[PDB]
Amino acid sequence: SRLYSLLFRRTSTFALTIAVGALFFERAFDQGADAIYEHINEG
Amino acid sequence: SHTDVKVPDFSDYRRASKESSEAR
Amino acid sequence: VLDVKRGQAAARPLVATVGLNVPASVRF
Amino acid sequence: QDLEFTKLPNGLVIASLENYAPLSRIGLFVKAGSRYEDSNNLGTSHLLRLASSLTTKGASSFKITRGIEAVGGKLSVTATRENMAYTVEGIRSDIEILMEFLLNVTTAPEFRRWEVAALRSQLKIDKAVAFQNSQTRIIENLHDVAYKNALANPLYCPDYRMGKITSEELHYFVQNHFTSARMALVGLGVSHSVLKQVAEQFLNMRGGLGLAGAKAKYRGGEIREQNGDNLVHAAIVAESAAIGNAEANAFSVLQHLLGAGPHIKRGNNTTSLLSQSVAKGSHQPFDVSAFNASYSDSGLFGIYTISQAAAAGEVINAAYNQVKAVAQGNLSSADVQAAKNKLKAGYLMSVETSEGFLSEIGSQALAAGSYMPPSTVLQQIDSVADADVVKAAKKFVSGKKSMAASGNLGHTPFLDEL
Amino acid sequence: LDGFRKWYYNAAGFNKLGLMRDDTLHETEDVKEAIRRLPEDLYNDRMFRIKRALDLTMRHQILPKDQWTKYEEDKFYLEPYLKEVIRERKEREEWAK
Amino acid sequence: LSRFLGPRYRELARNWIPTAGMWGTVGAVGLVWATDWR
Amino acid sequence: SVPETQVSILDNGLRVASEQSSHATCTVGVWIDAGSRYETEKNNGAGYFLEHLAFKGTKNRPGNALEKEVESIGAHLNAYSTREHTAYLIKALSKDLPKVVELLADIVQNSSLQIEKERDVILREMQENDASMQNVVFDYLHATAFQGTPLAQAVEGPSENVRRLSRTDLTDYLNRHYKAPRMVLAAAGGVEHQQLLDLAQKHLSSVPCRFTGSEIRHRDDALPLAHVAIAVEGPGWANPDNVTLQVANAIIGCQSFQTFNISYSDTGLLGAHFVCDAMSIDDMVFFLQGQWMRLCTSATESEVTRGKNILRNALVSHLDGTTPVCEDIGRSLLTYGRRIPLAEWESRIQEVDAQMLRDICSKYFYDQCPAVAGYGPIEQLPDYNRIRSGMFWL
Repeated sequence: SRLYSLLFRRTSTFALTIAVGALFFERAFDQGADAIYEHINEG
Repeated sequence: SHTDVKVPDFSDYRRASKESSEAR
Repeated sequence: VLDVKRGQAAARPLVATVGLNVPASVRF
Repeated sequence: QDLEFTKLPNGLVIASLENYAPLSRIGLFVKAGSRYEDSNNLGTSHLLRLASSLTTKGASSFKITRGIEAVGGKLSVTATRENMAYTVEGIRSDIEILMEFLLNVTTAPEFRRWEVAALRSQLKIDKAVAFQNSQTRIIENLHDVAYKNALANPLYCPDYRMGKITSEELHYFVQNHFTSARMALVGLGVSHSVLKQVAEQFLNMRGGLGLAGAKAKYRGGEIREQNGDNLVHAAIVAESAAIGNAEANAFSVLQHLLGAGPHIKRGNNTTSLLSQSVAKGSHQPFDVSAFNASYSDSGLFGIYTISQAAAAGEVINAAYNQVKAVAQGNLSSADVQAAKNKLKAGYLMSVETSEGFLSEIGSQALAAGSYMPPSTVLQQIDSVADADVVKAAKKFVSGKKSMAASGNLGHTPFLDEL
Repeated sequence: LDGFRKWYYNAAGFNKLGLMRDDTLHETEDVKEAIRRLPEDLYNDRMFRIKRALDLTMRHQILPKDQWTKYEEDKFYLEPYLKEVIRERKEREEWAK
Repeated sequence: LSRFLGPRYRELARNWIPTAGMWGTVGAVGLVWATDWR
Repeated sequence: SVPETQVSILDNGLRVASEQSSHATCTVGVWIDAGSRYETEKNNGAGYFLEHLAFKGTKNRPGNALEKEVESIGAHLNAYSTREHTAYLIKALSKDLPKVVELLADIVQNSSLQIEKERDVILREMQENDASMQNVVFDYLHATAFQGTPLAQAVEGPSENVRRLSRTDLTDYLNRHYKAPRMVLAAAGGVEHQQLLDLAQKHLSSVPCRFTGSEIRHRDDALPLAHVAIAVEGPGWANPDNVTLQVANAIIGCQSFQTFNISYSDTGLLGAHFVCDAMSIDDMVFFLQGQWMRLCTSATESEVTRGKNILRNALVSHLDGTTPVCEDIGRSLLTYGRRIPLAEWESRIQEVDAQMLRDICSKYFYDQCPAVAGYGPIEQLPDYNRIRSGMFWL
């Protein structure tokens, strides 16, 4: 419940959480996928 | 009039308390 | 439609009433 | 403390209680009702009542509205045909600027043509909404079908006169009917001293007496209105006593003997001789009461009935027959004592509120220039005696009647049949 | 300076088309309000003059010189009213802040 | 601009300031993730 | 300078509250903590029905006898029922307290239950109670906001129950919800507290609600005007923030755009009711939502002041008269358990500033899901997503 009251209730903060999250999510997604591709293709 | 019937039940819809609203 | 609409029978003279305040009506 | 009514030489009378109550109220009472109008200014009064917010020669409409609102004060302009009063209510600290606003409004309207123009659409509404309760239409039609010139003028503006009332006319009324000698400033919540010190400035200006008070002449007659309502409304009145006579007290005792409103919610108002005389013969829903409206030169007293169209006839007849019984001496002393108790309790509960107390003092001022302590009245109402009541009755049962009817009037009788 | 004013007046030449000064004030909201309040007579007159100018402008012609509204003749009708409207906006603004 | 000069007007802004910074801030961080500046 | 509102209690538990004033008449009433909230859908019109039957017949007085007497004394007899409280009060010359109190005693106990006729009366009026569009809107703003609870059901009840009610049922409601500890004898005006306490000793000595963000839309296009009410959950009766919410209502004050803060026992409805031509309903709604939002993020000390002052001139007092005051004494003893004086109200008003007003407004109005009730030509009234999205700003 705290999160809603803190980062998801004020639209400005909603955007902030979205943008920040997206900033981190991507690199990771790329890494994970890339890694998987690599494990999947060992050569 | 306007009081003959009551709001139909939404129990199969309604979830299962401001305490929860914040989470919901 | 008498703008915003609302039986007791009048037994006394009428007295209009209007002014700055939003309410305005007549009483017997 | 007590009001102290003092007539400033300008003619204005000042009076205050300074109850030191939280929200003091101050009201100017000026004899300026439709009565004081005439045939070619029909409507001036109505607009004047709705135009308490036009720029005053001293303040902008904007400030007026905002200022009063800010302090939480309230300016209201009541108005009867016999008179009219502007009233301001508010904190003791903000009543200085409240008196500034109220005295600017009463003594200096700019009546700007553009402004007055903007109001005529607001005028249609008032005259319109006030007519929701059929009673309004009736009492109006009644005072009209009954009188010839003065008290026949309506409280609300006629339909043709909307779009025709001009600023000039309004200004004319004030300078004519709104003069000092015809006004009085009573204030609850203020120092009698200052009232004199804020009226000696603006009110004493219009020193003259003002346009003559057109006398009122009775005409009799009947005006009906077939409009297909579910209930038939019918008022049958005759000429009665005026303000300032003991026969007016007799007529007030007579309406409280005949029935002047229910005291119990959902009661049948058992005692009302009228209600009893109708209910012994008719099982339909009904509402029968006694109507009394007395002004300083003339009065109207009669019966008011609401009933199903079908029974409308004999119910009216039954009510009329009951008054004829009172005209024949068929009354008991306990009934008159109960009527006196009802009348005096109604007077005390009317003056128990602050705005009703301020209105009463105001009315007394304009009417007799003097304050009559609630106590004094009690003994005068007591003065009315049984025979006196009977007398007023015979006046009604004999004097030419005036009848205003509305509804499905296929079974509503006429005056020559009534 | 006043003579210069008259010169500018002629140069402005709004007199030529047959219009008074208040005639040319751009109809800013404020101007709009004042125009509305104008007693009808003036309003209708204003319209006539304005329309005439339009017609004259269309034909690329100017009224007879004599008919030109003389500087002296020019009077300010809208202005008296406009002043109030402006003051009104002003009053509202500070009660606003 | 004359009208903007007001104490309340000022109060409103002061109350509005934090929110303004936030959106700009989000936009700022957004630009970063948007371009990965180099 | 200021009345005392001296209040005491008795054996039964009935409280006897009074606020002497120099006015001459008095308003003596009995309040009872019994409304439609205490009814269990099998007796949904018992309180209303009782009132209709009450005031008419009793043990010491037959039929009109009480009505007949109060007229004889010259007093006005009134009664009303809400979802939580029932009141029977008499306005009468102070000297008549002796009978204004004995009469009230009969009305609360020893009452005699006509039932047939009152049933017809209630039923028929209800058949026409539909004319009071506003009441309709407000009795659905209640149904759709408090679905499944005893706060959804109306004071009058459904015609069904009205027809199906019997003396014994009534007797039960009477014998169940008319207990002495849940009763206040309130007096205002020219009364002495010791005399009123002696009269109460002589006579009368014998005596999870939930808000559901929802929507009800009654579309009937033949009506000329549309009435729409939008509310959120009010804090309650005892919640302190009620006062900062009243100031917020005083800031707000299309057409007939009233504002309400209806309070029940730890719940309530806080919102606005407006009547407009259909074509403008959406614009009104947009307007209104913007305003609530204005207070939530952009208040101004000036306007707060405007609001504090209007609230200051609303407080009820001896000036307002006996009844208004009694009524306040009865509700204050039933809800708060004490009569809050006007000085405490002034202190709670003057402690309100702009920052705590926008904090409390963000607490309640901002983002909570509203209850919407519309009646009339309400096609252009926006559905729940648009109103819910208008309950916040991006």
